[PDB]
Amino acid sequence: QRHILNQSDHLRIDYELTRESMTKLRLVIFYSNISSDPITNFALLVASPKGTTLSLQPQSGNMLQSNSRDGIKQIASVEGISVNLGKPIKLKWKANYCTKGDSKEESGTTSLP
Repeated sequence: QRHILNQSDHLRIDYELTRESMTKLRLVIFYSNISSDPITNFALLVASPKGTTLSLQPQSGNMLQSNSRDGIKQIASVEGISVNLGKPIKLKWKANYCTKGDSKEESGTTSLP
């Protein structure tokens, strides 16, 4: 059920991926703080994948307490031909946040399963 978008030294990003229609996937993204210091000012940015409309809802909050599992949730959907076909859809994403006297960034492009 939970797939791992990304796992750094501080933050795990994972998600539930259901299929809601023949053209639409629904992602329920979860953010986990796996470190001993709080994370603040968290935000995910995302690009529309190549053959698809991306719909992003606002996240539950922008703060994760130390060792907080799923302290923020954010719903996205992906809709279009690629999902209808079995075409691999790539999410280009970037996160920014603050922890440990530091302003951090994390980025990638992950092929959704």
